[PDB]
Amino acid sequence: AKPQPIAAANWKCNGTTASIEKLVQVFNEHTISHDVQCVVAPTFVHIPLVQAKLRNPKYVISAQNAIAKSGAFTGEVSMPILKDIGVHWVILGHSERRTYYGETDEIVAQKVSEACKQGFMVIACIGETLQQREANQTAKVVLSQTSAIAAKLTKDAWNQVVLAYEPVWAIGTGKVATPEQAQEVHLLLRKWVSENIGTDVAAKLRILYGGSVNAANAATLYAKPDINGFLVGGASLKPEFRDIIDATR
Amino acid sequence: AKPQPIAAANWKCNGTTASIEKLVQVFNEHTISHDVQCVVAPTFVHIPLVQAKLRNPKYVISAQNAIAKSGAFTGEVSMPILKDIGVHWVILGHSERRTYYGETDEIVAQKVSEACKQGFMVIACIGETLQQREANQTAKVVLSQTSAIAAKLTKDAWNQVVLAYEPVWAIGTGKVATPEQAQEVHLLLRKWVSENIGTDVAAKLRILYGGSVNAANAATLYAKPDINGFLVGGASLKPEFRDIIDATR
Ligand SMILES: *CC(=O)COP(=O)(O)O
Ligand SMILES: *CC(=O)COP(=O)(O)O
Repeated sequence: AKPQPIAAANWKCNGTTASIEKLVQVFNEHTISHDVQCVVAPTFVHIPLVQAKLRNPKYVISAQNAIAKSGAFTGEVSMPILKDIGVHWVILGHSERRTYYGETDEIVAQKVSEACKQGFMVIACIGETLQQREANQTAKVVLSQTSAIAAKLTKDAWNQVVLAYEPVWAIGTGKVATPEQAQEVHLLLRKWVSENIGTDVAAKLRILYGGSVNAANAATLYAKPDINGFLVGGASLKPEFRDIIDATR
Repeated sequence: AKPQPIAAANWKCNGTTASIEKLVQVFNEHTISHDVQCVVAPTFVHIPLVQAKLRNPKYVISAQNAIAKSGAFTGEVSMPILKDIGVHWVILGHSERRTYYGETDEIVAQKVSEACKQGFMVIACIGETLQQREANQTAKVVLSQTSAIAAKLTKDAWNQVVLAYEPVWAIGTGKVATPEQAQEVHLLLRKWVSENIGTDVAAKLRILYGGSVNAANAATLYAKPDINGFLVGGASLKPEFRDIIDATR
């Protein structure tokens, strides 16, 4: 049987106090009656507002990024700082960060390791580019990204790890991976985890799909045996995030 | 006569809710009786706490960094987002950001321009490295950084601009620039602004010194004719920030 599903909202760099208050009320009023971990990741400056207004018992609050240690890092937010204000989830290795803000496989793996050490639940993002997929390098790429992370983790740290398979070509492009495309990658990821980390770890591991998930395509994606939920960008800013949660029933 | 001084606290990536509540109480209880703009720049996640607790009428709250536009920028905080939550000051071009997070002269100038367009007061950071100073390139460097910013600004936008001369070698090193060293650079900066932007702009422009400022060295720095206050790192996390404010009397 599948482990507990996750429906995660990456709001990215979006929102006003008014829009967030309205959307959070929508999320609060949506009564969820199955076992699912909902996650909302607002911008750093919006974290306290969401903490103050979000009351739905199925939800936790996540950061969109973090650095490992406090200190002389102007503009950045550290893991101890998040922990202190009551945020113990974090998204790491998200694609535009990897691509434009210099987060290499090594850097992402290090961040994931430090977050686990500091008691975070981590949504670690992996995924191939359009060119990588065309060159039939999808498996090589996601396994390389996963193994980099794994190399810095103890077996027991995996209880805190959630993988998000998010092909770069599906992010905000209106071109969702098909259920067959997504399942194929989830299956190979779980096999690798089973063989390299443990059969027990593999059985409990949530592997989420991300990239153009919406209310209409979510259920058929979730029907696949190795998809454990979603990392949602655009649609998570809208009332249809309710439908995506319910698609994990 | 000197324009209104500024005493600005860059807390960098530091603080807990408990430490911030204590330090803000210290700042609140310190009664300031001269004309000065105090500025506190906490981490993004701490902005609402500081907004809720800081009451000293001489203070405004600043962001430590921002990007210009909202959108698909995981982990980042935009200028419209800050404006909406009531933050209309921002520090830009701070040294570790220039050096490690890829913020070139062009990128910093663009950020400053967008912040001004969005109605921000901007503390724009400039300054030479140790090697640059040894090679007698200080003037060339700070003028190049300043001119890059100036090229993207209308004359009227300068009413929103505060320059912070912050030599890289003086940041957190316990090696403050001497009053003579700082004044020499402030004088040449103001001359450039006078000649290139306008005599009126130059007279009103706040040029702050940053780099190992503390309670003991602040007054003698402020005594120099072209120093208009301070951008303070380490000492701004301590009760002695009160003394630094009072050193602008
Ligand atoms: C995971 C992610 O970045 C999704 O973005 P979307 O707008 O394609 O859902
Ligand atoms: C401006 C700045 O980064 C100062 O740091 P400090 O700890 O040297 O004051």
